[PDB]
Amino acid sequence: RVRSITLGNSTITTQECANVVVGYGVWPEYLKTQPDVATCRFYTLESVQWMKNSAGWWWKLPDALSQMGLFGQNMQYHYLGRTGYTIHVQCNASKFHQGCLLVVCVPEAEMGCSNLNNTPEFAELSGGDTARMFTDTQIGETNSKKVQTAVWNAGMGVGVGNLTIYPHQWINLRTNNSATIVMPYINSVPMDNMFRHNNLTLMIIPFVPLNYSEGSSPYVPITVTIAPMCAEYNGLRLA
Amino acid sequence: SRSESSIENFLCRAACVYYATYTNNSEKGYAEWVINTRQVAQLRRKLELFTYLRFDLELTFVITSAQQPSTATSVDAPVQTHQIMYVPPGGPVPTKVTDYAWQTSTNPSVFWTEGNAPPRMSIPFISIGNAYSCFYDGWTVYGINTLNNMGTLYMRHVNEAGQGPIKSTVRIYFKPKHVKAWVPRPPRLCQYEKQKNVNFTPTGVTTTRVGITT
Amino acid sequence: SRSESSIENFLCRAACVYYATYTNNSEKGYAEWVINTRQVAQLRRKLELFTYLRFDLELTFVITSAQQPSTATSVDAPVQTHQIMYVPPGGPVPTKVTDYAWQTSTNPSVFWTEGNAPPRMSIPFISIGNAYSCFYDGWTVYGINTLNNMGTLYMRHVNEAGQGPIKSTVRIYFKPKHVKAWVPRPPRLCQYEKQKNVNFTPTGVTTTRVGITT
Amino acid sequence: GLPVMTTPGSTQFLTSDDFQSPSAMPQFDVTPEMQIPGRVNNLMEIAEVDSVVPVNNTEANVNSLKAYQIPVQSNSDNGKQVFGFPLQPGANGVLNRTLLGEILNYYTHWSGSIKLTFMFCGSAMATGKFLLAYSPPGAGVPKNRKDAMLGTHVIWDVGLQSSCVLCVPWISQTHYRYVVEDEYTAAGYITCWYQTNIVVPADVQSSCDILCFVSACNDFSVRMLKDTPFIR
Amino acid sequence: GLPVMTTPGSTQFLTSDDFQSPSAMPQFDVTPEMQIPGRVNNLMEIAEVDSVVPVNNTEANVNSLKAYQIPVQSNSDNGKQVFGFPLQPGANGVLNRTLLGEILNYYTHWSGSIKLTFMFCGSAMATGKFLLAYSPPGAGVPKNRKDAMLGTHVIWDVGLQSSCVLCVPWISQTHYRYVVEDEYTAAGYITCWYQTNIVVPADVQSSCDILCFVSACNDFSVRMLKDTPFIR
Amino acid sequence: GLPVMTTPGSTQFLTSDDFQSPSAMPQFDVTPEMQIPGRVNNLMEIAEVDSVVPVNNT
Repeated sequence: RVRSITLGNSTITTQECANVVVGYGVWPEYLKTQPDVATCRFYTLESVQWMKNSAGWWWKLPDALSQMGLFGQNMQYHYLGRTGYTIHVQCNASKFHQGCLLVVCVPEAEMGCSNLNNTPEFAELSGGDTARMFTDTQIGETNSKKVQTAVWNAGMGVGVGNLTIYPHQWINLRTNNSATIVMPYINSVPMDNMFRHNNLTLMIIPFVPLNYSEGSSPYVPITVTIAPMCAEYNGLRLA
Repeated sequence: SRSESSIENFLCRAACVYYATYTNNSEKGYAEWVINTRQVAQLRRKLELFTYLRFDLELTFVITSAQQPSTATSVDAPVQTHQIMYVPPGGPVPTKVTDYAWQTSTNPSVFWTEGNAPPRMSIPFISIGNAYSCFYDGWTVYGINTLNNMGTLYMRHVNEAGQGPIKSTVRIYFKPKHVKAWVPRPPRLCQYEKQKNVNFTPTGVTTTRVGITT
Repeated sequence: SRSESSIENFLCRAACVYYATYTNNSEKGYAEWVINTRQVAQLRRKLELFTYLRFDLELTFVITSAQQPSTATSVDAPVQTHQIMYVPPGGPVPTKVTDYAWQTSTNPSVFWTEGNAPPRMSIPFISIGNAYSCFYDGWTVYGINTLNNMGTLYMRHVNEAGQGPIKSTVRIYFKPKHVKAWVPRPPRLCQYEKQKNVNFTPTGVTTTRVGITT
Repeated sequence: GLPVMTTPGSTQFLTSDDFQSPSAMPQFDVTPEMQIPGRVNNLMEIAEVDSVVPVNNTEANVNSLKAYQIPVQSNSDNGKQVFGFPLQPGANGVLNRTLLGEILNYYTHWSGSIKLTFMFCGSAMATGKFLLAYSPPGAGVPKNRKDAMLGTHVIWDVGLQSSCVLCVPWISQTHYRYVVEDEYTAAGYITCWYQTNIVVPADVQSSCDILCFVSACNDFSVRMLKDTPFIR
Repeated sequence: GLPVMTTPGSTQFLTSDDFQSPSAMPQFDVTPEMQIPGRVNNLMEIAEVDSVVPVNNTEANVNSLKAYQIPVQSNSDNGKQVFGFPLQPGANGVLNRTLLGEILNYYTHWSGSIKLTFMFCGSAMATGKFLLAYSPPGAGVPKNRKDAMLGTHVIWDVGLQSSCVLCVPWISQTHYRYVVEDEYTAAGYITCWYQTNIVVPADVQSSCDILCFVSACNDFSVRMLKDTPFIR
Repeated sequence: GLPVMTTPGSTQFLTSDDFQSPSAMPQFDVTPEMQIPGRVNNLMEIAEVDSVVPVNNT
């Protein structure tokens, strides 16, 4: 069965019996100053092409929606804000395609730099709506301000197989093709500046590479849909 | 049961985090340490299993002295008294043994004389934020989060120099108390390279055997 | 809440107000300090936010010694004992290390030997008036108000001089307790010029920018 | 005797300790306390008292009463800015040495709202309109009367009212307390513009002056007492 | 004063002591605690989270994602072993750096059961049968599909199920807790065999991959915290 | 603080003393005790067991 979900002036369709992973057992809620409900619309980013040699993709959350409608408008307008997210990841593949994906949302995914003495620049840390790709090779140290994008360390100097500690969902093409992660607001402060701090990082890493026989489509599109939940910002009026 | 695997029993252990020396005839004979949890790799890794932490600080100081060479016919130095000053974040900081900062009333200080039980002071959670952050994906410089400032410690001889120099060494013992942790994270796998950042050099996922089958 | 901005939390802080040295082979080797709150500018300014104050006194003494040069083949001085005498207003005052004033029974004194916890004594509100005055617009000399006399402190070595001189330094720590304040006053703006009077040299109201508009 | 054990820190002198101490003068008997008017229980009572803001720093004015005088006069063209200063109570310069600023500079963290009062001190026959605009932190200062009006603002008619009171909002990084001192951080500004010229009858001076007052309005609080930077 | 006696160890500093200590900053007032999602009360909550097992160590693979991929393909002759590793969570190499292994390597004694999950990541049209065999400690590893079948085993049909979950039993020398590290001791093994070949239709790849996951299943516990051997 | 006085023998180590001592391994959690047969509560239980007397020393 297919379930159609409409949010604002946007609507998407999902398999009725799809499993949703709630981040830490906590749904997005309001801070127990000024909320916005016109932002509650699905934002379908550009689809990426999963290939045989694909190493992975990642998107920093606040930044990914920085050039999308009122949410971006609110980001430049207000100085402070806080919000949760609902992330939909969908793959369009046939039964003749095989592969396994890890879809994980990492809070405060601070990333290292190829040069041990420096830190990565903003461009390399985030591409906004554009996706950032991991690399199956090791970035050389000569490079001065790029992210060490070796997949098996996930750019954080940890075991990539241990990323399952963070809210995640597996996409096994033979079994399922969609993932839904509900991420609450997680921070050490009640509100924060959205332009200088990326609270969340969504990662999609192929643990089992995509495989197919000659004649089948040589790619599998992956579509990311993000819907901000319970967004609210600081007031701008007097007392 | 698993009482020993709780957060409190996992992190509430004293550890020597810093070690320094200072003599009493140099004008610069004072030891300083900015309080940070990244000094010791073992403690850093244990704290970096989580993203946000909230704890109190218990500090114990082990101070010992040693007689330095002199030419005095006879040396009969009295018992030595040491001053340990805690400078809260934003407080004045000394640059010499004789400096006003040593007398700031808002900089709590402990005066301790040798031969007694080692001095001990406790600092509470002093962040304007609601928790300390071991990881920060943003800019203030990438991933600094100045909301983690915990203050600085300073140490100096109180006694004036006698007929011979005295060199003292201080061992700072660090113990988180009433710890609360949030958002588990994967254990650090690559070796730590810098104390200030998370930079790493790519390494293998695990140790290797000959073949997949025994 | 604002618990830290209360009068008690604002003024009840220990501070080093006086520092002096005295040797044990001079006849004049004794330290004296008339108890007054105008010695330290930082404490003076904090107390001068009000006109009338009422508080108790807690004094902690940090005494350390240093060996002075000698010609004795061998120096083996025993542990040193110090006498700290508080002279109430109107009490006899010493002029030498050997003086009757040191033995006055109505002058409370503390005998303390080195190596132990520092000595501590407390003096209550000892004014014939109902409160201390930080400002007095009148004559007794303009603006003295002899009703603010708080006594004097004296310090000397108890041990006789051995085979080598010993020089000791005393740090007096001052802490108002159970403070009550009346009649708020504007914070001091000009730099303090004299300890005895309020004299000042005219200065600007604040720091200056280029123009009224950003 | 009873068995005891001394823990670490037994003979130490911690300057922030709170222990019973022996009385040097037991049996003294103190003068009973009288009822003196003006008892102070908290420094924040001092912080909530209005004080005159030296808006006109203008170093030729800091050594005079002109530091508090904001000049207002009839200008040929309209829409000029009357004044403007950042809303940094404790670091800027205009609010540094006021009653609120002095108390704040004794602490490292502070919270609450700022109450600004403007008093027109021209003749009773002078009339005009002023636009008082508040720029939230992050947003830049207005460059025109139009931009000021499009934001948060109040139209002040001196012909009807001699005083206007604004309570600027807290608005901080969900920090509850924020640093008294700051570093190239979003500040927030207040500015004033000529909505109209000053209309005056014959034999009445067109040039007038405005006085600004500041005080803590909402639940103000401070934390982490420190040394004031104004003493040597 | 009251007569007291100091017992041995009165002025000593024992690094594991638990004594009241004086506060350096009394009267500070701390920022109230907020509700942050993901509160952790015990490391065993981390130990019970499934993580990917690098079964294919194969040093040409430890620096890639192939370390987690168990190759499966259509072989001419049947009954070959797919994989196999000792069940030593904390010493071997395959389970050393997993979430379970990292927690275990912080302690000297541990107890409980191991939950192993295997996920088939081939095409939806691929069919076949796998024999997953568990060898108890002491008993040797099977050398054939027949020997594996005669022991404790589960027949796994990928055509019907994509995942299989096994909870290996504790079984220890009535010790309740046993050493995390070990020395030439009965280990216990898990192994996989081709019950049938992988049957595939036309235009479908026969070569597939299997993923293995590990986690603590039954009442897991640890004892005697120590230093992890993975830091320098 | 509370006034106290140290009596003679305050810092001494008497080998027969019975005082509380700090635990070097607090939070260890010991292996629970099992029922082992042959529990001994007094040496006199051993003393009351018959044993063969070497009468013929020789």
